[PDB]
Amino acid sequence: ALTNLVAEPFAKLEQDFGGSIGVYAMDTGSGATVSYRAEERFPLCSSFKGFLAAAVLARSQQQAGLLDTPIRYGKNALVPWSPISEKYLTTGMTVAELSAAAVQYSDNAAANLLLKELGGPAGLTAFMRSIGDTTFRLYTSSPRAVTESLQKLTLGSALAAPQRQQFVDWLKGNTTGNHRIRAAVPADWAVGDKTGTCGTANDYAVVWPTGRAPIVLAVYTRASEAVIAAAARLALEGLG
Repeated sequence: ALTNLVAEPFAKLEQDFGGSIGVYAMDTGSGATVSYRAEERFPLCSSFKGFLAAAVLARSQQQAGLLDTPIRYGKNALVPWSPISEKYLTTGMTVAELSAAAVQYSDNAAANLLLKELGGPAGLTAFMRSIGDTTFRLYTSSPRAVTESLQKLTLGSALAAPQRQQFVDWLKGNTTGNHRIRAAVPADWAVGDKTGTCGTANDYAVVWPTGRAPIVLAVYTRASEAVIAAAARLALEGLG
């Protein structure tokens, strides 16, 4: 149990960038929890878009045909960061494609649309309460709560086999988070992550070591990409 001697280098890291750093990790094959400020309030930034597609995936189970439903655009929902939204403007875009755009590219326009067809911002709160997350609020959560929530959706039995593995394949394809937890792992390890761009940043991921049990973790900061990567290495090695 190296969880007592990891608090020293973590405090070294968070005192070299100014603000605070919250980190939680969990071992599926044992249960080792490397915790450090993992139960503090941390801004979610653009990381809610990972759970937004998860709520959308849960809707499509008892609402067949939901993901192939397309949406047309105008301009009352067009906002900055529109990599795939404005690229497929008048051609429309399905809900499934709308979710793959908001996760794998942090599309701020596609996230606004999926929020509407969920009941608004509180619609995402209802989904997180439905699985067990009691720390989710309007957007704050603890690095531990982000870990258990992501654990249930991608690994645990919370999303059905089609929608669960679809969620995993949606995180595996995320592009904005290579300079963070993706860089802090052996390249041969499969990784699926979601980032948060606000300065203050964060990243939660699931790591698949070659022939070993997978690991869920969350690194949250507030004042920075190499800082999250470094904090990831600390939590990964900290699991004795």
